[PDB]
Amino acid sequence: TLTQERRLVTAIPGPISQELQARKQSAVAAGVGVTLPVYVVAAGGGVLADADGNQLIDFGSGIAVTTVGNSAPAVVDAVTQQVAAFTHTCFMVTPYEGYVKVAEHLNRLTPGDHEKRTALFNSGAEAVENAVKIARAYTRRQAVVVFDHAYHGRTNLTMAMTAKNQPYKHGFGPFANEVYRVPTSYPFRDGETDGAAAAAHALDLINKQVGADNVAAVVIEPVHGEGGFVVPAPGFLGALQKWCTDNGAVFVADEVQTGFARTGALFACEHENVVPDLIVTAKGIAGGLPLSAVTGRAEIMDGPQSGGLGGTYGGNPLACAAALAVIDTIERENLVARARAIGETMLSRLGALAAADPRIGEVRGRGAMIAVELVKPGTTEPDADLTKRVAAAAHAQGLVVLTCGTYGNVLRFLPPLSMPDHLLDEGLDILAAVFAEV
Amino acid sequence: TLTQERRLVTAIPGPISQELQARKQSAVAAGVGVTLPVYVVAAGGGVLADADGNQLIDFGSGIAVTTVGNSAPAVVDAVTQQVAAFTHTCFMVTPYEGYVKVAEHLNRLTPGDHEKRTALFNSGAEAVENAVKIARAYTRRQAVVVFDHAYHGRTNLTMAMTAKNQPYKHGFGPFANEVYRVPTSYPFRDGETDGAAAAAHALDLINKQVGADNVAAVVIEPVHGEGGFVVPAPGFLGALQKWCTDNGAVFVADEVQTGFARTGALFACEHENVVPDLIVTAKGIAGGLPLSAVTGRAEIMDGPQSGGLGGTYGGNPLACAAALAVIDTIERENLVARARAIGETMLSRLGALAAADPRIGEVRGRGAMIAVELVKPGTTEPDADLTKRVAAAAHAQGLVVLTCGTYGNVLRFLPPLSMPDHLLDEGLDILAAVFAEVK
Repeated sequence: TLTQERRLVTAIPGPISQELQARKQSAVAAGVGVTLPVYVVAAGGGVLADADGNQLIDFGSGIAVTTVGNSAPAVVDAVTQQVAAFTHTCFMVTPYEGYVKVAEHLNRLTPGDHEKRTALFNSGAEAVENAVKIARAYTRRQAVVVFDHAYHGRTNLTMAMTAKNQPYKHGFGPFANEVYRVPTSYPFRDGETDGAAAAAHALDLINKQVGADNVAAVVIEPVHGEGGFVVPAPGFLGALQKWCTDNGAVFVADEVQTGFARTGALFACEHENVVPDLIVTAKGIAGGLPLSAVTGRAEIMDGPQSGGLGGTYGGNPLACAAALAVIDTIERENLVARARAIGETMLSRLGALAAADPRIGEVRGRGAMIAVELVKPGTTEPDADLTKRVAAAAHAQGLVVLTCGTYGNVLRFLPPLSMPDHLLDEGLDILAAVFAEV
Repeated sequence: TLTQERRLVTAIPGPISQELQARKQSAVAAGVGVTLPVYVVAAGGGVLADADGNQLIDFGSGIAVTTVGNSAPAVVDAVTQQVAAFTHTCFMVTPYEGYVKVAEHLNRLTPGDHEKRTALFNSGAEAVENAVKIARAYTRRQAVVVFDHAYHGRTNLTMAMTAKNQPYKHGFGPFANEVYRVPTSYPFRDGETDGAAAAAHALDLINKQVGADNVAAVVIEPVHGEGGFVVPAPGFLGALQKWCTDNGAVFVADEVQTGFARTGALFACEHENVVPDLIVTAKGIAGGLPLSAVTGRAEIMDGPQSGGLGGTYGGNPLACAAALAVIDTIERENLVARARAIGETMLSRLGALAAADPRIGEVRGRGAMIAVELVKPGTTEPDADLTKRVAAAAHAQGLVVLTCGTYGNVLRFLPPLSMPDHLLDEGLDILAAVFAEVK
C-alpha cells in the first residue's frame, strides 16, 4: 500500500527527521551511531518511506535482513495471527509447535543428507556463541580458530573472534581466550587464485601454533561480510572442511549474512558443495523479527547436556511464525532464482562501471550480495575517503547504500529480493551518476 | 476465546503434546531442556492453553516476561499496527521513532533525576554484556565484580559472571577474565540482617583482591532470581552504590528479572531508594517480544565511541511498539499497585502454610516475585528432592510453578499481574494441597 517510487519532497534528511535525530542525540547513547538519519515510518518492496514524505531506494535490506521484503505479506499475516494467540512462553518452560517446525525445516534445508538437530536463539552473536559452546562440549577441546577479515558479533567472545579493532573491539576487553586467528583467502590482495594453496598456509599455522587435537572449532563466513564481501578462492572452504573431519574439529559455517537465498543459492555453502559440521543462521531467517539458529550433525549438536543451552526469549513464537512464512515465500516465489537474476544485473552494470572507472579495483560477490572495492587506480591502496564521499552523495540522492571493509573502502549492495527491476535499474543509474559527480 | 479457569481434560502432558515432544526430540538439540512438555496454543490473563485442550494456571510468566499478561490487548494492537508498517530497518542504518521513544521513557522512569541515555538490544545477556562494555570504555578500567548466587546469562562473559557451574557453565569455557566474585547478603544462610555489615566484607574483598581503581563495574541483581530469589538484607545495595561513587566504579543494577513492576515498585531499586549508575532491563519490558536495554548516567553511557555499540536486530520496531504498550498498560492499569496486592496475598497464604509445615524454611520476596525455600525440618539443610516432587505434583494438577536456587531447593512464584484474583487463590489452594499430599 506504498508506491514503488523514489521520491524526494525535502532535503535529506528533512525537518522531521532532523528533529527526531536531536531527540536521539538527547536520549540515546552516542555509541549507537546512525549511518543515515532518515526516520522510517513504512517500508516495502524496494522502498523506505521516511517521516518527511521521502521515499528512498533500499540497497541495504537492514544489513541483509529483509531479504524477502520489509513487511512481506506472508510474514505480516503470520505475525498478526501469532501475536493474538501468545507472545511468549519461554520454550524451555512450556514449549510450542512453531519452534519445533522451524527446527524441522532448518534440519531439512541446510546442506548434507545426515541426521541434524537445531537450537534457536535471538541474535547472530548469540547463535555463534552457541556454536562455539556446542563444539567445545562435543569435542572437550578449547581452541577456536577464526580468520582475518572475520566479523561475528558484539559480545565479548564474538568480539574476540572478530578481526577489526576499530570500532568493534576498541576499549571493551579483555576478551575470551583460546581464540586463534589465521589468514583467509582474499585474492585481490593476496594474489592467490588457488584456494587449496591458501588453505594449506592457514592449516599449517593451525597445526604448528594451535595443535590439531586442541581445536574445538574452525569458524568461517563463506563470504566475509563486514570484512568487505571478501569471497575465498574456490577450494578454500572445502579444504577447511576436510581438515576438520580428519582432525576431529567441528567446522562451523557462519551463514548469518549469506544464508536464506542471499547469494543465489539457499545457503552459500552450496556454491562449492561444502557440507559443514554446524551452520549458523540469522538475519534473513525471520524477515525482520529477532531469530537466529545453530543447525548441525545430531551427535555434535547433542554434545551439551540438557539445560546447558538456552536463553529466555530464544525462538520467540512471533519470530518462528515469521520464519515459517519466510521459508514458504522463498519456495513459493522462487527467490533463490530471483537472487541470481538480481546479481546478473548488478554484476553487469557494476562491471561496466568498473570498465570505465579504474577507481573500482574489483567487483565481487554473487546473487544479491555484491560489492565494489575502491582503490587508487591500478593499485590495492585503499580509498576510504572516496568511499565515504560516494556513500554521502548516494544518500543525498535517496539511495541507501552501505559501506564496509577492513580498510573502509568497500561499497556493498544488499537489495531485498522484492526490489522491483525498475528500482534496481534506477539505483544503479544513481550510482553511475554519483561516480561521475565525485 | 479464552475462559479464565483451570481445565484438566487429559493427563499432563496429554497425547497431542506427547507426539509434539517426540518431534522435538527428533529435531531440537538435547541441550534445550524442557521443564513441562505441554505444548501451548493460546494464553492470556492467568492461563496457558495447551494442544490437548487443557488450561493451566500460570505462576511462571515465561520466567518473569509476560508481566502484563500474555498477548496483552495493548501489545497485540501495537504489534499488529507496527508489523504492517515495517519489520526491521536496523536502527544504526536508518532509525525510527519507536526506539527513541523507548529510550526517552526509560530515561524518565528509571531511578534518579540526573540526565540519562539508553541503548537497546535483544536479550538480557546482550544488555548485561553492553553494561560491561560501557563501564569499561568510560572508566578505562578492566575488572568486573560479581556476586555469589548471581545469574546474568548464557554468553561467554555472562557465563563468567554467573555463579553456578551446573548446567550453565560446565564444558563451555574458558571464560572471559578479569571477572571477580565476592559474597552477597543471604540472611537465611549467613545470619546477618544488617545489609551494611554484609557489604563491608564484600567491599573489603574488592579493595584488597581487585583494587578499587581497577574496578570498572560492580554488577548485581537487586533480587537474585535464578539463585533462589535471594533478597539482600537492607543496606547492602546502598553500601555498594556509595562505594562505587566514591571509587569511580560503575554500579550496575541488573533488573532483567526484577524490572517493570514485578517487585511492587516499577524498579526494585526503589524499595531502598537506590539510584544505580546503570540499570539493565529486559524480560517484562516488551510483554513477550525480544527486547533489552541499558540505561544510565549520560556521561557514563556516552563512554563508548560512535559505532562501538550495536547489533543488527536491537530495538526491533515490533519490540519497541510492544514496550510502549507495556509502559502505558502499567500506568493505566496501575500494575505497580497490583503487584503489591498480589505479594500481600501470596505472603500471607504462604506464611500460614509455613506456620504449619516446618519443611518451609523461609518465605521471601516482594510483589509478584515470591519464593519458598525448602529444607529438612529444624535445619538449613537444602531439600531439593522435595522441591522437585512438589513442583511435579503441582504441574500434574495444572499449575505451572518453577524452581530455582543454588541448592535446587527453591520454589518460585512469578504470576503475571493480569492473574485474576480467583485463579491466584486456586493456585495457592493447589500448592497447599500439594504440600499436604507430598511427604
